[PDB]
Amino acid sequence: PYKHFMQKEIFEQPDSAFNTMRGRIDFENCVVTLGGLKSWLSTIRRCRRIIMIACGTSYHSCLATRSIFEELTEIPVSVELASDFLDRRSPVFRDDTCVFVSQSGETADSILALQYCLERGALTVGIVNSVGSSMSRQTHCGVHINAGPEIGVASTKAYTSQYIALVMFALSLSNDSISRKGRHEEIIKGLQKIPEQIKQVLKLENKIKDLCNSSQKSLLLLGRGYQFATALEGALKIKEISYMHSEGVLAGELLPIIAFATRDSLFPKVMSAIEQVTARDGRPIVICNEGDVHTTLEVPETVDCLQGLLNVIPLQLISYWLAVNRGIDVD
Amino acid sequence: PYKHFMQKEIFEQPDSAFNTMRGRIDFENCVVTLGGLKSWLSTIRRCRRIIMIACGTSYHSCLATRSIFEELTEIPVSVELASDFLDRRSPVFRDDTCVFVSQSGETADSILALQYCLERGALTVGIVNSVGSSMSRQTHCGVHINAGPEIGVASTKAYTSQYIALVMFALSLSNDSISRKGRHEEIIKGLQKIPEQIKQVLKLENKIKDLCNSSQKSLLLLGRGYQFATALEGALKIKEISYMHSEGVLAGELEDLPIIAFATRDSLFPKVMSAIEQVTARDGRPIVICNEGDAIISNDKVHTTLEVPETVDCLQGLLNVIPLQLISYWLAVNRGIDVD
Amino acid sequence: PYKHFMQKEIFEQPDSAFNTMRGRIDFENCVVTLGGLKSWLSTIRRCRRIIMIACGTSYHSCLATRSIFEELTEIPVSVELASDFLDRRSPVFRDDTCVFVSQSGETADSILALQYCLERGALTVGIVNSVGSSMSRQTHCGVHINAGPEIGVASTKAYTSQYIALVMFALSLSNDSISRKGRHEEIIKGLQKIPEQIKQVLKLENKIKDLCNSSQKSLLLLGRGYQFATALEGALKIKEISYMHSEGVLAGELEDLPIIAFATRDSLFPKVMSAIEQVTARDGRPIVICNEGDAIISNDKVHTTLEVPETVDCLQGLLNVIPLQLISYWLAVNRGIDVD
Amino acid sequence: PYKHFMQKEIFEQPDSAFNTMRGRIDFENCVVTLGGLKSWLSTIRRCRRIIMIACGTSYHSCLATRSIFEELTEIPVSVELASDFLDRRSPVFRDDTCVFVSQSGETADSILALQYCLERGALTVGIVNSVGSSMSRQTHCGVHINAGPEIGVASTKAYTSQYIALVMFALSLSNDSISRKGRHEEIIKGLQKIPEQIKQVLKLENKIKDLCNSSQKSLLLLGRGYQFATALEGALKIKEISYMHSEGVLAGELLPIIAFATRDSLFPKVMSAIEQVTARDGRPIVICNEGDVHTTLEVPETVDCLQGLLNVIPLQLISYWLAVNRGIDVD
Ligand SMILES: O=P(O)(O)OC[C@H]1O[C@H](O)[C@H](O)[C@@H](O)[C@@H]1O
Ligand SMILES: O=P(O)(O)OC[C@H]1O[C@H](O)[C@H](O)[C@@H](O)[C@@H]1O
Ligand SMILES: O=P(O)(O)OC[C@H]1O[C@H](O)[C@H](O)[C@@H](O)[C@@H]1O
Ligand SMILES: O=P(O)(O)OC[C@H]1O[C@H](O)[C@H](O)[C@@H](O)[C@@H]1O
Ligand SMILES: [Cl-]
Ligand SMILES: [Cl-]
Ligand SMILES: [Cl-]
Ligand SMILES: [Cl-]
Repeated sequence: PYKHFMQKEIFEQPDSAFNTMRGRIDFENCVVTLGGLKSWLSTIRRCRRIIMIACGTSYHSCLATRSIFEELTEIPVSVELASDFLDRRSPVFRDDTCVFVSQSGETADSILALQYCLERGALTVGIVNSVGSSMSRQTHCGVHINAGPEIGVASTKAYTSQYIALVMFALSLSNDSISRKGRHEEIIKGLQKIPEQIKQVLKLENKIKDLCNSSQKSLLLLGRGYQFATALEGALKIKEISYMHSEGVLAGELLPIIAFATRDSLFPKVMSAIEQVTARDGRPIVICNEGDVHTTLEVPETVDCLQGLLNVIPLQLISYWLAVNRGIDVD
Repeated sequence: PYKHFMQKEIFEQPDSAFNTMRGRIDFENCVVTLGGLKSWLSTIRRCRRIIMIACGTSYHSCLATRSIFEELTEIPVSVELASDFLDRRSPVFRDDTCVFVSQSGETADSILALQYCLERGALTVGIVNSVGSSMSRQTHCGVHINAGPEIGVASTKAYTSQYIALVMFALSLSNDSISRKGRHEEIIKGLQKIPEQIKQVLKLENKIKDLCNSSQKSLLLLGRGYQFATALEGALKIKEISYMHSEGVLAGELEDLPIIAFATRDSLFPKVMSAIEQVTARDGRPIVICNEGDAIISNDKVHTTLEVPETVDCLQGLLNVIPLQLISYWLAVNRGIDVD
Repeated sequence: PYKHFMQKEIFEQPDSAFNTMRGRIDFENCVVTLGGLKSWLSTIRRCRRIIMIACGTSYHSCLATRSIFEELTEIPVSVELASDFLDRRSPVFRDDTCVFVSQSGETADSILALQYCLERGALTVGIVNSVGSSMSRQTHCGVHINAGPEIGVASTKAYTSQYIALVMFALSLSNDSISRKGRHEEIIKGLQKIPEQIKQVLKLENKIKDLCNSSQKSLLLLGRGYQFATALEGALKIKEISYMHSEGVLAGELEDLPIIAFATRDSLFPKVMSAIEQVTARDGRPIVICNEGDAIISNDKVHTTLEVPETVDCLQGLLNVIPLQLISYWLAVNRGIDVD
Repeated sequence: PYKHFMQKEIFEQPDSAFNTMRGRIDFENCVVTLGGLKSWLSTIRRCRRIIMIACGTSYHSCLATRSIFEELTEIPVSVELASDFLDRRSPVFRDDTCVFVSQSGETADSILALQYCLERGALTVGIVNSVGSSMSRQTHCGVHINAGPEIGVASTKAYTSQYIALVMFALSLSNDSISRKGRHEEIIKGLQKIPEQIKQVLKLENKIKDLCNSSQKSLLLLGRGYQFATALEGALKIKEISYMHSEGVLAGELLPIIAFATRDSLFPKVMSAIEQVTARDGRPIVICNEGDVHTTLEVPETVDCLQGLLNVIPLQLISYWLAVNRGIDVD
């Protein structure tokens, strides 16, 4: 029913999303349960800093979750791209926890970093889609993102799944706080919804195809805060997928312009950023939540730290359709 | 005797830079004296981590030094964007040390963060040029890069001085390590060489002029390693000053316009090489900033080459950046635009 | 209606104790409110370690709670002697939290340490009874056990209140843990039972009197576990008040005099048992402080038995200690000595 | 030439002392080199706290060195008696380093703690006299105190050796500081001397025997600060060895009275403590350094943190001679 293995597994995303969660997340009393680390959480809760080492899309899932990780656990969280992390030979110690987010679980510069980390005493955690990958083997432990065999060039379904995992992670770390308890369920009750919210984004597919007639070599993702990671990812996409040139940037430190203005990332600074383009007159594309010279794509409103999950879909849909329109093997 | 103020203060650098070190560093016996911190140092030494909070160019000085703070001190160092950091509401604590870096001292978002960090118990440090700045009042302690009064519309000299500052900051903290004195005296000496070395790069002004006639709409700077800050820096200079578009990218990550490329020996990796290959293979001419006497392109291919002195790796950025100011200035002149 | 002030304030305890908790703890919904710390708490939570600095009896309240602070908070807790700590010049830092415990607030060595810790950047907390005390001024924050004005020559009520204090201190810090609410509500409830339970022990005054006629020159108190603070406490009471000699020892470590022995169920280990055996085997009579209804000695052997209510383990010490005050008082009376 | 295996190896102490040091300590440029941890120091220098778990004499070596350890490394150092440490079930984590000082390397409550520690994630370090003892086996690493087979009931030679090891340890941790560099050599140059300084204490042996005619069931060790550990050890001795009753206590928080008044531990508080007994009139025994109703035993003056090493010898000598005079198997 879909002409590309990239396209099916963009739509796979309602399921891939829930598979990520099934069993591990308990929605009625709110207990997330990652047996993958039942053995090491104790240690992590009490650890110096958590360092995120990842690549391509996996790097963007780290950005996208950093924010909520940190709030949820109060720990120095930081996100390092493995290629770089190596060049810089960051010092790392025994108190440190090193979380590696992989789809493949085979990425070279990751594995290198993993080794470096390992031989340097740090504790290691894999966040891997793949079964019995290298990473899987060498890590002290780590979650299996439990998505479904990814088979398109692009890390489409993988992304959102990782994102969810990463969250479930942050929750399970932080599961012994009465003060967070409120915000714990919120997110969880909201996670339950995420999968069907995914389907309702996949209806804009029609309006998105539509939008692919006025576009021409370029595109800018205009994000801030939570929806920053989404901007950069959307950017990675267009490039990686459509062999056009996108560049995600942070709203207004300052011509087809995607600008996320979902409520979770609606700053005056994003505001004036758009207001500033509307006066220039080039039609920007405004992603945001139902009921708010341009065009605007709706996305149902979720708990802000899950908001990134939805907003990225239109991004995949566009990028896919930008490569259909150019007759390119998307697989 | 220059046509713009901003052009002036670029050549102010082999001087602003000297004064930034002047009397704060001893070259005979290789120690570094930063008065302001004098009563907070051993404190900063024993601390959990360092968050550097900054804006525009100040963010980049922090990036360029980030690698080296870590190296010297082994304190975890995070570089943060003033505006952004705030939006996140990152949890901050007593054990924390928050270096605030400003040329001005009055940047709005920088301040709310200084207040924020202050509100939450953290130790606050202020690295500024400006005198009386809101910052330097409310910061627990701090330093004045002390480079002069900047009259150009963006941070040229300030960047480099800030840089220098941050580095002496990084040296101060690591002064009690015997297995470092080697690379300490490595760094401090090469520091002393900096200003004159700036001068050989300023001579490179002519070549840079002529380049601007073969460059227009958007520019790719390319960097990895130490020179990955300078990439986003030139990207910013170009972006702000010359009112073109630019973007620095991490090299070897993944039609026919300019390509600045940094192949100084601190930042030469295979991926920086491949980076070039495919560009020289798409038969397009890059501009290769790199050390005097370097066959970076099998020379049969067309490409300019800007030529820079070779210094201590973590210092190189201070040089690599000048040609990119010089570039970002003349383009703005050529484009008619008043660089003040 | 008592013959000495000190005797008075012992029976003041089921009251001084109530006031120490009074309005600072909610029994319906099991949370604990300590005003003073209110703006320093989440800070104390995220901190490296806790050094408790104290003298005489105040040192012992800190010991008795040390086990339980750790348990509740998982912050590393070190108990230190004011005088000694100073002599060592222990290195202290910003991340540090230094609980100073005083009944008086003006103990000389306690102060120099508060200054010392202050001089060196550490967070300083003041747990005192006294109002206006030098301490409570200069401490960053702190609490008043708020137990009353102590007119006896040594710390009876104060100890127990201090204790209580420290515990509520320990509860406050661990209030945000869901896997603790169980033992929290365990502790807070048993706290509410404390004062009356004091009363059953004060009834034990008669028995204690008669004991003093079968006891003289030097006394061995014996303890391990929770009750190892109470050991050195009675050792001190006896030492100071009754002007005998005493010494508490950790039980089961390795001619014919008195032996106090604590066999309450918090502090019952094999080594506490063997401890007894060999003493009951040397055919000498111990005095076994322990819970009502306990065959601690196969009863055929001669030995008194003081009888104490059974409470939450970390609280037990508050009870076990009274009989030892009662002892240390009457001996001093009998010995003629003016206990004020 | 000595009538007891306890007595020989009290005198063995010049040699046992230097054997502890040979090769590992380099006296001319001042490098202490413990290959036993060449593999873990990196980690220890950077670790949360160091916890000392020991027994009998081994506990007292920890006290005796705590002081200089802490000054030399600035780390939370703490000394826990294993029996207790267990009862209290102290929480302990991955950042933590746990140093176990054993002569035997077989002590039960130690081994237990070691296990506890281990199964709780902490890093473990043995400080063991014995070759291939249990401790030896289970530790991440640890020094071999390299004394000589101890064969008397008492931990005589063992003590001082441990003490030295413990120091060499603290040094090697702290070996990368320019500010300490001064105080580093001082101690080292002073360590060189320690062994012969030992011999000159062993001449008081004559005067000590002598002193064992006025003594009678008791004895108090009166120490403060550095010489506190020595007081408690001297106390352990008399009891353990002579089946008399000693009780080491800290100077003056207030009748044959040993009071250490070596220069390293000469406080006004020790002062008034003695001055206070001289007025009572009972002849106290004053240990101190050559040239300063009582009796007084000389002990050459060493670098204060090594001072404890000497002062303990007269203590052994007395305790030995208190058990010769009572016709007790000292072996
Ligand atoms: O997602 P992996 O398997 O860890 O690899 C990371 C990245 O590796 C490369 O950068 C690819 O271009 C991406 O598809 C991918 O995001
Ligand atoms: O923090 P400072 O000293 O005011 O300067 C840093 C930046 O401040 C602002 O954010 C400017 O827009 C930037 O162009 C500038 O580089
Ligand atoms: O610290 P505080 O409140 O003055 O009281 C503790 C001790 O202070 C002094 O050191 C007294 O000599 C002790 O007997 C007393 O117990
Ligand atoms: O010194 P070890 O072998 O670790 O055992 C510790 C102690 O064990 C017991 O307590 C002995 O009585 C002592 O001889 C010894 O000091
Ligand atoms: Cl899992
Ligand atoms: Cl300065
Ligand atoms: Cl209060
Ligand atoms: Cl060794």
